[PDB]
Amino acid sequence: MIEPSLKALASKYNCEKSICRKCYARLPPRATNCRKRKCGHTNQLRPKKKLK
Amino acid sequence: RLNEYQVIGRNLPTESVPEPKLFRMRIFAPNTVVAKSRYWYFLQKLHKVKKASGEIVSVNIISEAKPTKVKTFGIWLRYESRSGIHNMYKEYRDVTRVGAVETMYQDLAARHRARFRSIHILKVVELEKTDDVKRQYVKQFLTKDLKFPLPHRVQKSKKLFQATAPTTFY
Amino acid sequence: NIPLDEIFEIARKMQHKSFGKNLASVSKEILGTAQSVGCRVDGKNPHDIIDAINAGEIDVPEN
Amino acid sequence: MKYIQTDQILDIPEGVTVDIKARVVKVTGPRGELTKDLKHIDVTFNKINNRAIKITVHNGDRKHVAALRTVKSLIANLITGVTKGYKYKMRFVYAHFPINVNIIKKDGQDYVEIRNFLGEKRVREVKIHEGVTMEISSTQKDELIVSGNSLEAVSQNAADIQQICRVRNKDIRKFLDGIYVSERGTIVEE
Amino acid sequence: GGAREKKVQYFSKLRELLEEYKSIFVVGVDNVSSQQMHEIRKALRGDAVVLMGKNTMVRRAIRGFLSELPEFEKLLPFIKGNVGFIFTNGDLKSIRDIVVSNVVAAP
RNA sequence: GGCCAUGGAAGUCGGAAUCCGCUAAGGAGUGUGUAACAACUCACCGGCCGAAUGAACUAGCCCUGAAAAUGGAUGGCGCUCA
Ligand SMILES: [Mg+2]
Ligand SMILES: [Mg+2]
Ligand SMILES: [Mg+2]
Ligand SMILES: [Mg+2]
Ligand SMILES: [Mg+2]
Ligand SMILES: [Mg+2]
Ligand SMILES: [Mg+2]
Ligand SMILES: [Mg+2]
Ligand SMILES: [Mg+2]
Ligand SMILES: [Mg+2]
Ligand SMILES: [Mg+2]
Ligand SMILES: [Zn+2]
Repeated sequence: MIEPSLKALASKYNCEKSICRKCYARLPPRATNCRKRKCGHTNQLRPKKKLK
Repeated sequence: RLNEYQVIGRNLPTESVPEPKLFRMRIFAPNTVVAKSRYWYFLQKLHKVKKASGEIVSVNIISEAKPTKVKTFGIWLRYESRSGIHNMYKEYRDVTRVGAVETMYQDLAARHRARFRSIHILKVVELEKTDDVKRQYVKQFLTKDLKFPLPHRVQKSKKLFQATAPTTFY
Repeated sequence: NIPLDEIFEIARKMQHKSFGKNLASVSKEILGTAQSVGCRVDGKNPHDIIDAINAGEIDVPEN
Repeated sequence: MKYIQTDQILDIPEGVTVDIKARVVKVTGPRGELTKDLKHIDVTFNKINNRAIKITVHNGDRKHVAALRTVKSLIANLITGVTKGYKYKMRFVYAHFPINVNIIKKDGQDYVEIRNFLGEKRVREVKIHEGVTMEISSTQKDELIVSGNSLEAVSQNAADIQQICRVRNKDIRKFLDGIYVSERGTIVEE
Repeated sequence: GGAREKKVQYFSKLRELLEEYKSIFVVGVDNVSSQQMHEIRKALRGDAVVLMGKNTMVRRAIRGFLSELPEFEKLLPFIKGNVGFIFTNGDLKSIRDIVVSNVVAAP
């Protein structure tokens, strides 16, 4: 088991991201556009879904 | 290569109206044949007159008042794009009113693909006050004590081959 | 339906609540919080008969 | 728009001597010297005084102006690397399998050796970059201290260690195991 | 439009309380909670009024109006940082008994 | 610890509500965290620096949209302040 202090540190790299809706890119949460050229730097983003 | 012309015309006098009002336009044209043509183009955009029913009264070149005084010009435009019709305002630095309009025509061709046929010049005004300058790309030349180098000078050679290593100082 | 002239009593029995301006502000706290229930508050819902004396309707400047 | 001129001001602390010649910056401080070649950028330098340096771009477009404050920030990072140092602290994050981390030396090279990561029999080795110091923290359980003068080398070795510990074929939202950078600071605390 | 009206009411209630009472001294705080501030004014019903707001608005909205109430002038350079106001008039001791009363501390 | 739902839900499961009072400041709450609170984070207002900033729209070039079968055609070479 991972202590809550370390689980937030790990979630910063694994969970706290946004995902491009057309090409599936792992983006920073605050990003307004995707960094990939293949999708045309689209603004259609959505947060990475979480376990529940 | 353009000139600024004063073109004055009127409707042909009738026994009903023997002295119709005289209307003048300032036309930026390469020569007097296009200056009088452009005049009728704009009168038929505004007044009920034609070339067949009208008369050109005077065509005169308007020379720059201070052709060796550096000015900043604001030009008000109305141009047609591929999709619609737009109003625009741009600024140019030059010593003659004509040379600002020539820069304007080169400028809208390059950034908006607007041909000569697609542009109406609404107004050209010399901006007297430094507060009258709205655009940053010409306002940056109105700062105090302006200095700048010209790095990377390329010298044009008359010969194909040069026997010494190239340089770009200047 | 209340007051039943006792809505000031609920304000002066819960006298330790809203740190307002002058006692009558405490009555408004119960006025605002009881609106979340919704009953026969003089016929309708509060945030109305409240807002009557909030601007100044009849008369409760009780000392 | 071709901005006529854009400027940034470097600040040189008292004990530091920046030294620039043909876009080759050599920064000297109490902690040592760092050098960097900037021949891929068109910038010019003026020494305002011994404590300030002007960095100028003449008639630069949007991207070429954008490349000016990055030059400033890189030289400032060089300055603070030779006057304060850099220190990255990494925490070992595991749910079940303890991560066995040793600082080994093979073939005359320093390596960081990660074992038992998620129970794997595989032994992970990360080369330690030159100018980078590794230490196993005594004051903290499961902590690695990466320190050095150059921020670029320190952060890239730390990233190497973090990247070699990526989880495959699992739900990484659930399998949060790995080695992660927990603190980015300086050798000299401020 | 709303902000300039709320600015107008602020300077209105600033000069309403200025003439009604008088004389004020240094009144600065930090790390003070919202419930922390509700405690002082709970007991300071009418003897004192907790005038509150900010800095930059207070300075200029009074400095320009140094015509109907000049006197202050050089009094403005005092207003620095997190500073409120306790509009009252009593005595150097009679206000610190009722005001300094509540303290919240931390290590 | 608002009401009702709820084993429990106190802002952060779900429904009528969406108010009031102090405030310059604060939502019956934007999140993480709890069985639940607590906790911190935000909404908005403060202090600080001090001269600019945000939003919507238009159309130029470029990019995404743009998948077919022998190897191959702005005519070829090649060309990037052309
Ligand atoms: Mg008409
Ligand atoms: Mg131009
Ligand atoms: Mg030109
Ligand atoms: Mg141009
Ligand atoms: Mg046309
Ligand atoms: Mg030659
Ligand atoms: Mg699987
Ligand atoms: Mg565009
Ligand atoms: Mg693109
Ligand atoms: Mg294309
Ligand atoms: Mg050419
Ligand atoms: Zn994408």
